[PDB]
Order: sequence, then structure tokens, then C-alpha cells
Amino acid sequence: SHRKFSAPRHGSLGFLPRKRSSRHRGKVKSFPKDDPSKPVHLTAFLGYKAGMTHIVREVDRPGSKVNKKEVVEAVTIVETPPMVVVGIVGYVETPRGLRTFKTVFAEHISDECKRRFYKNWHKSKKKAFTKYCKKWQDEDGKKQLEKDFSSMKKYCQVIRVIAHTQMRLLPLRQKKAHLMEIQVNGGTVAEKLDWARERLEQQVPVNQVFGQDEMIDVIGVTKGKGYKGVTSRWHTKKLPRKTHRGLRKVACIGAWHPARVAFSVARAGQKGYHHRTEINKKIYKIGQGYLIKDGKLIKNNASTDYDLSDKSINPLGGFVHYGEVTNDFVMLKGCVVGTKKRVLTLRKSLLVQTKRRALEKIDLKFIDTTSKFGHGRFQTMEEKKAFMGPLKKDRIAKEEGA
Amino acid sequence: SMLRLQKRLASSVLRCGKKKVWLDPNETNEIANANSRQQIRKLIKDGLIIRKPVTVHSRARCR
Amino acid sequence: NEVVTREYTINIHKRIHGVGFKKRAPRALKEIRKFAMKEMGTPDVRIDTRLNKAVWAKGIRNVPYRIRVRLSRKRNEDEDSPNKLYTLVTYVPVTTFKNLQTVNVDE
Amino acid sequence: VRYSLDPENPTKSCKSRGSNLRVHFKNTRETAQAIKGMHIRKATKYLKDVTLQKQCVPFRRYNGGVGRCAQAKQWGWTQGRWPKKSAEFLLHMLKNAESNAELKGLDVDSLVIEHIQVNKAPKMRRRTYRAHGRINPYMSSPCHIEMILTEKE
RNA sequence: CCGCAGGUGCAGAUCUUGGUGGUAGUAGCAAAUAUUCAAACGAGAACUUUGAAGGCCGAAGUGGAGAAGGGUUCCAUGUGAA
RNA sequence: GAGAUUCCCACUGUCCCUACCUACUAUCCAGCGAAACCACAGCCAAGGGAACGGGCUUGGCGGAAUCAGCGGGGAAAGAAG
Ligand SMILES: [Mg+2]
Ligand SMILES: [Mg+2]
Ligand SMILES: [Mg+2]
Ligand SMILES: [Mg+2]
Ligand SMILES: [Mg+2]
Ligand SMILES: [Mg+2]
Ligand SMILES: [Mg+2]
Ligand SMILES: [Mg+2]
Ligand SMILES: [Mg+2]
Ligand SMILES: [Mg+2]
Ligand SMILES: [Mg+2]
Ligand SMILES: [Mg+2]
Ligand SMILES: [Mg+2]
Ligand SMILES: [Mg+2]
Ligand SMILES: [Mg+2]
Ligand SMILES: [Mg+2]
Repeated sequence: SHRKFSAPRHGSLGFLPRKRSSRHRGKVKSFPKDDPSKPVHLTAFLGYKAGMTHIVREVDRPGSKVNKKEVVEAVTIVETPPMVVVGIVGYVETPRGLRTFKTVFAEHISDECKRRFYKNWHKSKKKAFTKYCKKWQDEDGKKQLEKDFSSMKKYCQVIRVIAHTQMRLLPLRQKKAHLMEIQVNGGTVAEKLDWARERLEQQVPVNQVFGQDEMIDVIGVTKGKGYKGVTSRWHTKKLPRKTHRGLRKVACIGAWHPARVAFSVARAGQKGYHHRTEINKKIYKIGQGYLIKDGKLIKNNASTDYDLSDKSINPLGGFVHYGEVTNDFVMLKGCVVGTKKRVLTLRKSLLVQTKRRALEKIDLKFIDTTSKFGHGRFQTMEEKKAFMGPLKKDRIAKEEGA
Repeated sequence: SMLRLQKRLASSVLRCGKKKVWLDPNETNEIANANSRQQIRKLIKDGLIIRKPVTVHSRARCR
Repeated sequence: NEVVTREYTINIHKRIHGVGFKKRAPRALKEIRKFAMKEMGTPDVRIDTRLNKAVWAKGIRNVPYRIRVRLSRKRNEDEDSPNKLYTLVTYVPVTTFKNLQTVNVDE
Repeated sequence: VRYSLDPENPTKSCKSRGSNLRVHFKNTRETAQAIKGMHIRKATKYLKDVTLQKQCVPFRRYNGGVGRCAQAKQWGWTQGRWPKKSAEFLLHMLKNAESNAELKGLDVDSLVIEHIQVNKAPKMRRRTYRAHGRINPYMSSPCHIEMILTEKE
């Protein structure tokens, strides 16, 4: 008989293989549709989730309760050191799909990039691409490479560049760089091949790929939660306290017929570490990173047009469980999948942004830099010292320093 | 080697519990050779077997 | 050399963090033994009874956060044994742990 | 005594046997299958590593409920364990076989385990007590073991 | 082979007795806070013994002695099959 | 009055709406090691059939060996209703 009262289903069947992701990076799975009218550009980038903070900004939304008002909004910092382009892949369209036609790798592949090709770098002889790079010098290999480029020009429909991240600029333990095929859009195949070939061995910063106050997609693997039950995994109703064999269960896992457990019944297993794609994350800021012209510059990270405070994006005492952010970063709006120092893919939006939520100018007034390792209450070291005055350890240091 | 008999006999001779019987951990063979209460008495006289003092339960706090 | 003796300080707090109450002191002994094995490369590690008493001084669950120990690598050449070297770990009483380095100590 | 699989030449070969050994037949069978065909030095160090939990024996036939380990990937398998008692019993049998090889006067740096066989022994009865005044068996599963080593290099 | 005579032919009877599998190296070895260090004996020590330490019973006891019941379990030495 | 019932104050995780922590397990390992049950076995839809099939017909299809869970089925087991 029918269930006595109607209730919506727990969880979505659109994510049913609720399993550990087979990948750690997070693959794009759909690049933006290519039109030759646009200029040649890259469609994606790789960053690392540094941490979260919040900002103060004035809203320019007419007809809203918060029009011309100040709001506090949570933001995520994604450290994005420049990618390095080391290869070009061509794809050809077939009645069976896109297939890889030819891959051409640049000379002088970086050490951290070459680490990706080895499971045990310590015991390796570091021989990868050593014979391949020799064909960039002799005339035979150069002719073969030119033939490969011409074949890509005359046969391939879409081309992509292999780009890797720069581990040495990150505060992480890992030295193995992350490789990625990033699609080149906006032009003829010849034009995008010329563009990619000029960008071989070069560094592409994040400001050449993404711009201010545009809405992008974030692709990544969520935080792992291990083996979880139905109550935590599918958020089913807890059974009453009087239940005998357990109350964190689904009471009925199916009727007598069809005499099997259906795939749509909530059951325990892996939770978290799932590949996910969240669209429409606005870029509130693109930080500039640390420079040394005559002295070290850190203002360009957290100083706004109304703050004018010489402070960087790093919170007081550093980002918890990440480290210190010294490269370019992207201040996105809201939360982003994954743990700290988890690698994320930033992709251009597949959609046309016409709503007034999008295309809205973002002007920050304040960026919070209090310590996240507790209830931080001071924005800067100088402010904390000015408030608290000299201390005992400062006194005993100055006594020795005379 | 195994001094259960010696500990029991020492407790009986010293008129204390087996808690308070102290056998010399270095003179294990000499104590193990003791199989009689006379030999236990001789070991007590020689100092290889000692009656440990009562654990202190002070009444200064109560006073 | 191989008959070297050094003075270390061990973060028992760090190595015991997360261990249940009835396991903290036994795990502190196990971590001290593992620390000695890692530092001196000797599977044969003896722990002085004074050091054991120092670790068990405050009961089974309130183990001291830091402890100053002395690792001495000594010849085991007294009988036919698989290992010819062993590490004796003794207890070094200190009043403070501030600014204490790992120091080579002479004979 | 009658061994199964008599050696092809009983002058380059030595034999070892044990009966009613108090080890589990299933674990011992898996360990014997693991060390079968090995050189004697390799088998000795492998059994020592099994005792030290640095190399596993793959549980292939008697694998019901046996957990997974990383060391099972050395073999083409997933389930492996470290039967200490089986390893020690096979080590004693290997020492006995090496002594027999010494007595027969053939050098023990070229011996290979060509034959090894584990058979069930007569079970020994013990008793366990269950919920409602019931008695259940608590049988042991001892095993006979035999091995034939042969010189080859 | 010719006759004679049967306690004369098994797949079953939740058959009788005996033996053996899969289950399965699985369930399990989770009631009463707790063990650690060194040494000795020893082929072999998480469990034995000694010493040190940390704990528990807390005198209505996990202490000291009896009745009923048991019947040698008491004590010393030795062994390491079960 | 450890009797049956209704309401009120207080109280609260009974609930909204669940979350987190602790001990012992479960889990993995060394050692030890049962039992229940068992025609053969074990993926489905429909058909017909002792009128609700694991086997038959017609179709869908089918890839070694396994681990932790689970309670839809085996018209599961337990007892000649
Ligand atoms: Mg309805
Ligand atoms: Mg109930
Ligand atoms: Mg915080
Ligand atoms: Mg099983
Ligand atoms: Mg029982
Ligand atoms: Mg009974
Ligand atoms: Mg008859
Ligand atoms: Mg029959
Ligand atoms: Mg088990
Ligand atoms: Mg258990
Ligand atoms: Mg007490
Ligand atoms: Mg009494
Ligand atoms: Mg007795
Ligand atoms: Mg059917
Ligand atoms: Mg009937
Ligand atoms: Mg009846």
C-alpha cells in the first residue's frame, strides 16, 4: 500500500556512484564551447585552497534591502602561482568522439614537472624525456616536429596545452607538480597552435586567464569523511530511542517485491572525497603576490582603496594548516570544495552571464586578517603591539640589546 | 630462580605480610638455597632478607 | 664514533597526544624506546628504572610533557648476541626545558 | 618411510619429515605453497621475514575472511598474512633438512625446495561450553609435513 | 555345477551406529579502572621469580579463620606428553 | 499503593534536527578456534505452471579471487501448527 504521508526523497540520484574519486586533481570534463570570433585564450587554471576569510563591501544592487549598504561576505583564498606550459595536444573529431591525434612536448621540461612521471623519484635515474628532448636540436627531429605541427594544423579540431603548477613556490610538503590539459579557445587551429607554440616553456599567470569580478566554475574533490552510515551519508531520519538493533539505520530497505534491494535505497559506505563541480563562483579579487623591487611588497594583497594598511592576505599567525601565501591568489566568493592545500581547477563559465548577480562590480572596503588559529582580534602585528604595549619578553630582550 | 617458598617462609618468620618481605635481588642464588626456617632466620640475621617499613599514613593533616 | 653519548629532550606531550588515559604512560615508554632506536640506530634499547619512574611519576595518564634523557651507545660485546651495540637511556633531572639543545656529552 | 613424489635422483636430494605437528593446517599449507620452489637461502630469509612481518604469505585457497595487505601485491594476490608458528615450524624442518644434506655430503648452497607437502593429522579433541548447557568441539588441526630438497644451480 | 535352507539384494524411513565436509581460519577468546622498567633462571618470557614504580580491594575486603560439602586438592622435589 | 486513568507547574535531545566526545567492541594482526544450517545451487522481466520460479519457455544478458557492511529475497533457520 501507499506510504501514508508524502515526503521528498533523501539525497540526489544524480551522484549515485558515491565512491572515492578515482582522481585527486579534479578534471574539467567540459570545456567552454569554442568560437573562432573571440581572441585566443586559455579556458582553465590550477590553484590551491589556502583558506577562508571574510570581507566588507558595499552592495550596488538596486531595489534590495542591502542597496548602498555594507555587507560582510565569506571568501576563499586560492593560491595560484603561474602555470608553466610544457606541451601541446591536438584532438581530432571522429564518429567515436574526440581522439588524441598528436602530442608535442617542449624542450627543457622542469624538474618538478618531471617528478609527476615517477612513482619513486628518489630511486629514479631521472631519464624521462631525455631522449625526446634531443630531437629539438638535430635537423631530423626538428623536421619531424615541424611535420607534427603541420599535421595538427591541418587535421586537428581542438588543441590543448599541457601546463604544470610550480611546487617550489608553495609552502607545501609536496614537490611533485600537477599537470593539466587546458583547452585553448577563440580562433582558428593555426592561430591557436601559433599562440601555444609561442607560449611553450613559458609562464602563464592567473590574471591572463581570469579577470576581476567574473563568475567561474570550481572543480575539485571534496573532503574525505571515511566510511559513514545512512544518517550521516544520506541524512535520513534517526529512528526512535526504543529501537532494538540500532537507530542510525534505514528501517525498510525495500518492499517484498521486486525481491531485491534497489539502487535508490540509502545505504552506508564512503562519504566525502567525491569529485564535484560548483558553478557561478565570483572572483572578488586577484591578488598580485610578493615583489622585491627595493623592499618586499605585501600591501598589494590585502590593502584596499579604503584601508591603505600595509598588510598581506595572510592572517595573523599564518593560514591554519596551509602555510604562508606569497604568490598570486584568487579571492572567490563563498565556500569551495576540498580540504586546505587541496588542488582545485578553475574553469571559465560554460554559461552566458547576463543576470544582475553576475556582471556586478565588486569593490572591497576591508579584508579581515585576524588570526584564524583561535578567536583572533588584531588585524596586524603593529596594531597588536600598539594596543598591548611592551611586554615582559620585549623588556628582557631590550635589556640584553641595551 | 623462583622464591615463592622463601617469601612465604620469610613472611612467617618475620611475622609480617608478604608485602613487607624484601629479598635481595642480587643474592638470588643464596636466597634460593634457603629451604628451611632456620636458614631464613640466618638470612634475616645476615641482612639478605629485610622487613620493609610500614607505608606512611600520617595524621598531621587530621590534627 | 660508536660509543657516543648525547643528551636529548623528548616531547612526550607531542608523541602521546590523543592516547587514552590507561595507555599514556605505557605509550610514553614505547615512544621513548622508539625515539632511542631512531636516534642511535640500535634495536637493543634499555631504559633505566629511574627513567621509568620519572615517566610514571605522575600516574598513568598525567605523563610529563617534556623529559630530558641521555642516550649512551655502548658495546654489547659480552656474549654471542645478534647486536653488538645497545642504547642505555637514563634520566636527566632538569629545572627548566627552555633553551636546551641536543648536546654531545663526554665520558 | 614412503614419501609422495620420490626424487628423480636420490643422491642429489635430501628429505625432511614431521608428524602431528601442532600448527594450523591451513596456514601451514599456504606457507608451504609460498616457499615451494625457492632456493634454501631464499626460503630461510623469507620465513624469517614472515616472522618479522616484512614479507607475507598469500592466502589463496584458505582465504575466507583473511584481510588484505600491501605485501600481497608481491604475489599476484590481495590477501596475505604472517603465520608465525607455521614459519617457525618450517624453519625447524629446513634446518633438519640442511643437516641431512650435510650428513649426505652435498653442499647446501644449491638446494632448492622441489617437493613440499602438508597433510592433515588426526584431530585432537577439546571441549567448549555454550549457552544452554551445551557442549561443542574445540578441535585442533595438526599437520604432517614433508619436504624434498634437491641440488641444482 | 545338481539339489536343499534362509536373519538373502537399499538412496531415502526429521531411519540406527560410526566417520567426514562446506560453513571457516569464520563467529568469537569485550561484565567488575592497569599496567611499566630492569635483572635472574631458561633453548624459548606480555604472562614465572626477584627488585623498583603506578594502581585496585578499602575492615559489610579481592584480608584473617570456621560449619556443610570435597577427599589428598595440603607440603617438598622433578617433568613439560596431554 | 513499583496498581489503572486525566490535567497543571517545573524539567529536560522525546521531538524540531541532529551534532560532537569518552570507554568497550566491531575492524587489522600473532596465537587459539566452534556452531546453526546444507537436494543441487544461487543475476532478472514476462509467460505458463500446484493459480507468487534460482532452474522450464521467450527475452534481458553473463568475466577470476575477495574485504567491510547490510537486512530486499532464499515464500531463510528454529518446532511433525
Ligand atoms: Mg500520494
Ligand atoms: Mg526493545
Ligand atoms: Mg579558527
Ligand atoms: Mg566470510
Ligand atoms: Mg561459552
Ligand atoms: Mg550449565
Ligand atoms: Mg533382513
Ligand atoms: Mg545407505
Ligand atoms: Mg575474528
Ligand atoms: Mg573479542
Ligand atoms: Mg581505593
Ligand atoms: Mg573471608
Ligand atoms: Mg600446592
Ligand atoms: Mg522472476
Ligand atoms: Mg501436524
Ligand atoms: Mg503437534
